[PDB]
Amino acid sequence: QGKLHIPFRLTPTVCPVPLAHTPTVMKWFKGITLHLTATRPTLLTTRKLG
Amino acid sequence: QLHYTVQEEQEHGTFVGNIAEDLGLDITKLSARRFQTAPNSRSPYLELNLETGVLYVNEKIDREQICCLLHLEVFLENPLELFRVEIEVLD
Amino acid sequence: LKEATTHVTAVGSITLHFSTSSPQANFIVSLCGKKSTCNAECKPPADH
Repeated sequence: QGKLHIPFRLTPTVCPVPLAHTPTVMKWFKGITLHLTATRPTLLTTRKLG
Repeated sequence: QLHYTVQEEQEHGTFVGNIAEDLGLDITKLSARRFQTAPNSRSPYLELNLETGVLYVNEKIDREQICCLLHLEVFLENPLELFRVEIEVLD
Repeated sequence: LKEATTHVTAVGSITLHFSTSSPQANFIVSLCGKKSTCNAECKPPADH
């Protein structure tokens, strides 16, 4: 018989995300060591450029 | 972070504050950067012009329904930025 | 080499910078089209 609107639609916006403490590099022969400080679980990813 | 004031029982469409002027934003590029009211902070008593960036009174102000401060948020693209506006209501 | 062109006077000297991947630096450089051979003994780098 009719249609009613579903209010409160999902719109894009901007919102901040934390920036973790940048690690210290302890580079060595064909390798690096990252000393990581993270009060909360943060995601680290690595990939080779080959 | 923006501080503005309105009077008690103020008429609709009256001036509140120039957001684009106080932020130092250029006037000819609000639409190019997609000036828009943030969906989290929606105020029925306030409305802002997208072209000029000037805040205006939308509905008639009433402390009894409000009570205090009025909170609003705007967001811009390229770069992604967020700004906060707070309005004090006199009695 | 690092540089592509240089301004030359009637007499004198010019300095250039270059990057190599060889343990020795034996290569032909052309200045104004004239060729010359450079001989050296390159050292491994300190930075890992």
